[PDB]
Amino acid sequence: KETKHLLKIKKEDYPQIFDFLENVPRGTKTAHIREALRRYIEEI
Amino acid sequence: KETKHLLKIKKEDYPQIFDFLENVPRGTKTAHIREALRRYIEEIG
Amino acid sequence: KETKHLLKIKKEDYPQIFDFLENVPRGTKTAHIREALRRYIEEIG
Amino acid sequence: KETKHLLKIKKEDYPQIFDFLENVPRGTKTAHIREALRRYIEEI
DNA sequence: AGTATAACAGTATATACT
DNA sequence: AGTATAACAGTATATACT
Repeated sequence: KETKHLLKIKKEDYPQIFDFLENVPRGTKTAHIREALRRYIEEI
Repeated sequence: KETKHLLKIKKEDYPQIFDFLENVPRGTKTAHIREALRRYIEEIG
Repeated sequence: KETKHLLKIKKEDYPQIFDFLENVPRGTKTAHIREALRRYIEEIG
Repeated sequence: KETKHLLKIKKEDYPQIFDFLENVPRGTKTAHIREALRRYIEEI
């Protein structure tokens, strides 16, 4: 299976996370989100 | 502004992540990921 | 069906609860309370 | 100050929590929610 | 696979009766 | 104070280009 999910982050609501996603080299985005999750999980 | 990005996590390749998103309380997916990144980010630079 | 109930927690009477709800991630209030009760409930009967 | 919040629980989505709120004697509802929170908090 | 874009409960408030 | 009721991002999907 697969879990699809559309995430939206907002300019004024969360700037830094916004800037982050917007400058990550295209082709690595999912990789990160995935990583950020990988840790966020153990780190729980 | 808004960044839209749809991600797909495949059951097989990364079970734990899949399993996670798939079983988080209703209406927490965006919150969680949003949290995960927040922490990830500064953890880096 | 649906149960609607609006609660009000006063800063003074129960600071900690107030402070909590007031600083939980966006779109998690219903989830959290929903969680709190879930646990509360069976903890009882 | 005060924090107001309208919570809605659904029949088919979460039955037990639904039944609970629906049978608690009227005048004690907030008291509980508040209690459930009181613990949910320390218990964190 | 990663990415770019394109229709149906929480959140916030308010009035009013016990 | 507790309670009863009354308008504006997440969630889910899909198509399509690299």
